[PDB]
Parts: sequence; C-alpha cells; structure tokens
Amino acid sequence: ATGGNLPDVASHYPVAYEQTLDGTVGFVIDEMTPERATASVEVTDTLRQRWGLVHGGAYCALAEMLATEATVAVVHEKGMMAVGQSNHTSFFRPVKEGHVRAEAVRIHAGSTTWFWDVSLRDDAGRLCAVSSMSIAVRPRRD
Amino acid sequence: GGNLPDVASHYPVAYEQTLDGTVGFVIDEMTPERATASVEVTDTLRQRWGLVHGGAYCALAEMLATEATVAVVHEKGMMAVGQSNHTSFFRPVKEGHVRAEAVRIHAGSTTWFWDVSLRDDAGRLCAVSSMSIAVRPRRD
Amino acid sequence: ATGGNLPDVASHYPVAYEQTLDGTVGFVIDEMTPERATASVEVTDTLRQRWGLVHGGAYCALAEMLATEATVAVVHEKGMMAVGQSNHTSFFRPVKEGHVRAEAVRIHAGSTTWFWDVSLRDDAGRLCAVSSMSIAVRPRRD
Amino acid sequence: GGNLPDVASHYPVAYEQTLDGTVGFVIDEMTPERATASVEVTDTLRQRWGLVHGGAYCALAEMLATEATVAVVHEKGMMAVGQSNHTSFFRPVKEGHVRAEAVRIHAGSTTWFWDVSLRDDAGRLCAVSSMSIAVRPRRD
Ligand SMILES: CC(C)(COP(=O)(O)OP(=O)(O)OC[C@H]1O[C@@H](n2cnc3c(N)ncnc32)[C@H](O)[C@@H]1OP(=O)(O)O)[C@@H](O)C(=O)NCCC(=O)NCCS
Ligand SMILES: CC(C)(COP(=O)(O)OP(=O)(O)OC[C@H]1O[C@@H](n2cnc3c(N)ncnc32)[C@H](O)[C@@H]1OP(=O)(O)O)[C@@H](O)C(=O)NCCC(=O)NCCS
Ligand SMILES: CC(C)(COP(=O)(O)OP(=O)(O)OC[C@H]1O[C@@H](n2cnc3c(N)ncnc32)[C@H](O)[C@@H]1OP(=O)(O)O)[C@@H](O)C(=O)NCCC(=O)NCCS
Ligand SMILES: CC(C)(COP(=O)(O)OP(=O)(O)OC[C@H]1O[C@@H](n2cnc3c(N)ncnc32)[C@H](O)[C@@H]1OP(=O)(O)O)[C@@H](O)C(=O)NCCC(=O)NCCS
Repeated sequence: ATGGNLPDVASHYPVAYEQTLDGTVGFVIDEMTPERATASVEVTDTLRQRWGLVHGGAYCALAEMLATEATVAVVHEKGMMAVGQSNHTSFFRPVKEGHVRAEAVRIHAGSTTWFWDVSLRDDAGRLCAVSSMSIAVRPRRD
Repeated sequence: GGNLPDVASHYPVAYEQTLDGTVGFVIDEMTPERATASVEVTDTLRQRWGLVHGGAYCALAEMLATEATVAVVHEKGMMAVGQSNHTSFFRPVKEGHVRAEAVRIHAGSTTWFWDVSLRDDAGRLCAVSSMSIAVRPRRD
Repeated sequence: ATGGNLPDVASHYPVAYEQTLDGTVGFVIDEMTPERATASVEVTDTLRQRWGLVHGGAYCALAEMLATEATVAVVHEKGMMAVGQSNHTSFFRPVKEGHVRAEAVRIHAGSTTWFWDVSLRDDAGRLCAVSSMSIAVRPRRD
Repeated sequence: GGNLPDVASHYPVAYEQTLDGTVGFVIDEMTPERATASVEVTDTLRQRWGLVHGGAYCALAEMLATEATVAVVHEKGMMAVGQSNHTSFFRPVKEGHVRAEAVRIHAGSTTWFWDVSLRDDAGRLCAVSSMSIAVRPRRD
C-alpha cells in the first residue's frame, strides 16, 4: 500500500486502501520507523458522531492501525504477523474540526508482544486522547 | 436511522454522514441496563488485510455504550461522552456480522460503566470492550 | 500451597504463603474451577492506604492473583506457566471496612492468553471494583 | 514516613500500618507534573513463585499517581482517588528494586491522568501503568 502510505511489505493486499475503513475515513501515515510512527486525518463528517464531535472510535482506530502497521513494517519480513491484541484509549478533550494527529512511540518489543504509546493531538497541538496499544506478534499461518 | 435514541430535535450530523452510518452500525435493543447493536461486515469495516478492523469493534462499543447512556441522561440535562475505551481482541472476524451487547455494570453520578461483548455469526466471543462514560451537566 | 488455598500444583514453591504479599495481606481462595474462581480478604489496616480506604492496589492484587492462579490451576500440569500480562482495574465505590470478595469468571481461553473478568464486592454485595485480567500462557522454561 | 505529601494534620492510617508502608514504598521526588518512588524487593512484595507480584506494580503506581495529585489538589478543597488503573507487564522482577516514575499527561477538572513507568535495577522497562485519578470536592 502507498495510498494511505501504509508499509509496503507485500505485493498484494486483500483489500485496497480506498476501500478499507482507513481509506474510507482518510487515515494517512506520515513517518514510520521501528520505534516511532506518525499519522493524521482531516476531520470530516465521516469521522464524527451525530453530536458533531470526532467519534471516540475514530481515535481508537487511528491508534490501532498506526501501532499495528508500525509493527508490521518490521516483522512481516520476518515471517510474522501482527494484530492488535489490546487497545486502551482514554479521551481528554474533544475535537470538533481540523485534524487529528497521532504519534506512536514504541515502548516494548517482545517476541510475542510489542507495545506502543499513542498520542492523539488537535491542530493546536493539544493532547486530546491517548491509546495504549498492545500488539500480538506471531508467525503467519500462511 | 441507525436507530439511535431519539432525544433531540436536531443533531449536528445526519446518521448517514457520521462514522456510524458510514460503516453501518445499527442499534437493535435499548434499555437503561442493556443494549444491543450490530453491523454487516463490508470492506468499509475491514483493514487492508481483509479482517474487521480492530477500530471497528472499538467504535461499535463506543457508540453503543455512550448512546445507551444518553438515552437515559439526556432528558435529565446531562451530557454523556466516552472517557475510556478498553477493547481486547480474542478472535478475528473476516466476514458476516459483528454483534454487540452492552451490559451496564455501574451507573454513577459522573461515570457509567458498561461491559460490551462483540460476537461473530457463530456466536463466538471475538472481542470485549470496557466502556467508561463521563456524565456531565449539559452546557448551554 | 493451601495456606491461602492456592492451587497445589507443585511439591514446593519459592516463597511460602505467609511470606508472600498475598499471605501478608491475607488473601484466601474460596472456590476454584477452570472457568470460575473466588477469593476474599478481610479488610485491616494492611489493606488500606493512609486515608482509611482499601488501597486501590489491593483490589488490583486480589484480582491479579485470582485470575492468574486460576489459570495456573489448569495449565501447570500441562507444562505451561502463566503470568499476568495486563491488569485493568476500575474503581466504582470505596471500601472502608469488612471484606472484599472477588469473583473471577473466565471469558476466553486461548493458547497464549486467557482472559478473566473479575468482580470485587463489599459485604453488602455492592460492586466496588472490576478488573479485566489478561494472562499470558507459556511453556515453563524449566 | 514513605515521604507521602504532608497535606493534613491527621491521617486515619499510620504509614507503617498501611499497605504502602507494609511493602515498603517510598516517594522520592514530587512535583506537580512528575513524581518518583521506589521499593526494595522483599518477599512481602513477591508471589509464591518468587517474582514481584503483579499487584505490587499496580499498587506502586496507584499510590504514586494518586498521591502526586493529592499533593496539588488537597490544599484546594479537593479529594483525589484512583478511578482506573491499567498495568501492563513486560518483564518480571525477581529481586532488587522496583522504581516508578509518574509523568502527568492531563490535568482536568475532574480527572488527572498519569503515565507510570516501573523499572528494575538495570533500568529496564518491566511494567507500565496508565493511572486515571478522579478529582472531586472534598466531603465535609
Ligand atoms: C491475539 C491472538 C492472536 C492471540 O492468540 P490466542 O489468544 O492465544 O488465541 P488462539 O491462539 O488460541 O487462536 C484464536 C484465533 O486467533 C487466530 N490466530 C491465532 N494465531 C494466528 C496466526 N498465526 N495467524 C492467523 N490467525 C491466527 C485464529 O483465527 C485463531 O482461531 P483458530 O486457529 O482456532 O481457527 C488472537 O486472540 C487473535 O487473533 N485475536 C484477534 C485479533 C484481531 O482481530 N485484532 C483486529 C484485527 S487485526
Ligand atoms: C471515582 C468516583 C469518586 C466517581 O464518582 P461516581 O462514579 O460519579 O459515583 P458517585 O458519585 O455516584 O458515588 C459513588 C460512591 O463514591 C464515593 N464518592 C463519590 N464522590 C465522592 C466525594 N466527593 N467524596 C467521597 N466519596 C465520594 C462515595 O462512597 C459514593 O457513594 P455514596 O454517594 O452513597 O456516598 C467513585 O466511583 C469512587 O469513589 N470509586 C472508588 C475510588 C477508589 O476506591 N479508589 C481506591 C481508593 S483511593
Ligand atoms: C508476558 C510475557 C511472558 C510476554 O512475553 P513477551 O512480551 O513476548 O517478551 P519476551 O518473550 O521477549 O521475554 C521477556 C521476558 O519474559 C520472561 N519470560 C518470557 N517467556 C518466559 C517463560 N516461558 N518462562 C519464564 N519467563 C519467561 C523472561 O524473563 C524474558 O526475558 P529473557 O528471556 O530475555 O531473559 C513477558 O512480557 C513477561 O514475563 N512479563 C512479566 C509478567 C509479570 O511479571 N507479571 C507479574 C509476575 S507473575
Ligand atoms: C471526559 C471529560 C468531559 C472530563 O472532563 P475533565 O477531565 O475534568 O476536563 P475538563 O472539565 O477540564 O474540560 C476539558 C474539555 O472537555 C470538554 N468538557 C468538559 N466538561 C464538559 C461539559 N460539561 N460539556 C462539554 N464539554 C465539556 C471541554 O471541551 C473542555 O475544555 P474547555 O473547558 O476548555 O471547554 C473531558 O476529558 C472530555 O470531554 N474528553 C473528551 C471526550 C470525547 O471526546 N469522547 C469521544 C467523543 S464523545
């Protein structure tokens, strides 16, 4: 993938970017390293709930994809697969418009689990939400 | 629309435009202590790898738990928003449906807590979410 | 062990009950099955914080030991080891005195992780706290 | 005693009797945005298997995050208590010490959030705890 700028670790993918939830809501990966990665999204109605605010699930999802793909970037080539195992997001301040910018910092890279701390900020740079992401790492069945 | 609680005359975002309406979440039952919702698995719900996005489960539970709280407190001059969402993934979903069930466990003055269960078409437990909802007096 | 009524899965243990944190604070396992287990403790100062209430960590620990030992009861004999991997405890109502009674219900038993929902109640039966416990299961290095 | 914040003239439980004093927790630094504490590993801190009890890490973070909040809000007529404690375990501790560092990430009117890091004598990250503290007006 390179539409959302997801790590290109494979020749083909089951689902194309524009068709996934990520593509649908417009998540885009910016920087991506083994210990740190970034992504953002422009707020539109698609990202909000009926009350006009960025949906709680929006932050969870951004954090989810980011931490997970960040792990994938390293282990895919190592014959492993990585999937979110636990996602704990806490909401500090709501976002009504602009963007949401996420920064994932790796804190632990075990053999079966990697852990990332994700920060989600608004356009003013305020900390609106955080997510503790736990990623299971395993060998691809395929 | 998604059958969310009708508590106000106007909503800033129409269902079909919201994240919920975009992925297709629908509320089935709704009582003060328990609520259910579901969605058909489509690609809008998946990640590039073909599985239901972890964030989808998160979003389902979030809306369900929050909306079930709103259903009660709105009429009381209060607002409800998610404050914490902890989702744990036990088994992946490739296709079909995702069904959630929210069971209220605590209803405090400032916080409501709900245990949400997300099952696949076989009835298997695919994920869980502990939803913590902040309850506060509505702002003018 | 049988002092705190922990599962006797081994001939010997590195640390004796009365000397562990559990023995020290007085945790006692009541019922114990593959899908469900119970334990309680009598509140004393040892369980409280300076302000007179049951220490937040007290609930976390009870839940921790219970879920973990409950898993141990099944897999030890299977050559695995089990350790807490994640413990998420939420506090609803404080306890000043009496007991804390915990009930762990198994919700997921995977090959690498088991998950238990723990309820912690007071003497009136009120729900004072809950803990989501995630237990890693692995083969004993030894 | 454990060097907890001296904010009141009387405390219902003396340090040495509390859970904290029993296992040996001690506050080292304390500022509004950051605090540290530590404990010597002894058997009172371990489980039957010889490792530091998961609950010990939980307890350390709990007290640290809560007490660092109290340090500020008490004098303001408020009370602080843990509302959520999520501890994740990365590497076990058999002996030595456990050192915690709490970094304040959010300070709201009703909720303060702290990221706590628990390291072993080698400085390795053994566990983390996300502490959510409820802040409320003190009761008469
Ligand atoms: C995280 C996880 C791998 C942990 O493994 P576990 O707790 O020990 O559970 P199990 O290993 O017993 O297997 C549970 C299911 O996980 C999936 N799974 C496990 N290992 C897998 C692997 N190496 N490759 C693909 N799928 C795998 C399987 O569908 C499996 O069921 P089955 O093999 O009996 O058909 C597993 O719980 C899981 O896949 N949860 C789903 C994660 C998810 O859906 N996040 C959102 C999508 S990325
Ligand atoms: C965090 C908390 C204050 C949130 O309040 P809430 O969810 O809105 O719930 P409520 O305000 O309805 O009150 C629930 C109970 O919390 C306690 N509580 C709430 N606000 C309080 C305050 N300002 N002062 C003292 N106790 C308070 C009371 O015991 C109350 O029961 P009561 O109203 O019958 O006296 C509450 O859930 C709580 O106290 N949980 C226990 C915290 C704990 O034990 N942490 C470990 C020890 S610090
Ligand atoms: C949960 C856990 C096993 C997951 O494994 P992981 O994330 O993939 O990390 P790793 O497997 O790379 O190994 C991390 C450390 O775990 C311990 N560990 C892992 N597998 C183990 C096993 N089968 N037996 C004993 N210890 C083991 C080791 O001390 C290891 O370090 P080392 O082998 O390099 O000396 C691991 O993170 C852990 O043990 N955390 C500590 C759990 C804890 O202390 N809870 C409280 C005490 S019960
Ligand atoms: C949960 C929450 C209300 C707790 O309040 P808190 O921790 O004590 O923080 P504060 O009261 O100091 O306020 C922080 C921000 O929350 C919002 N907020 C707090 N109370 C509010 C209320 N009664 N009505 C509307 N917004 C409120 C405001 O945007 C506020 O910023 P402001 O005071 O400059 O206007 C707050 O952290 C929050 O709103 N988090 C975002 C919730 C969210 O986005 N969930 C997903 C969408 S529902």
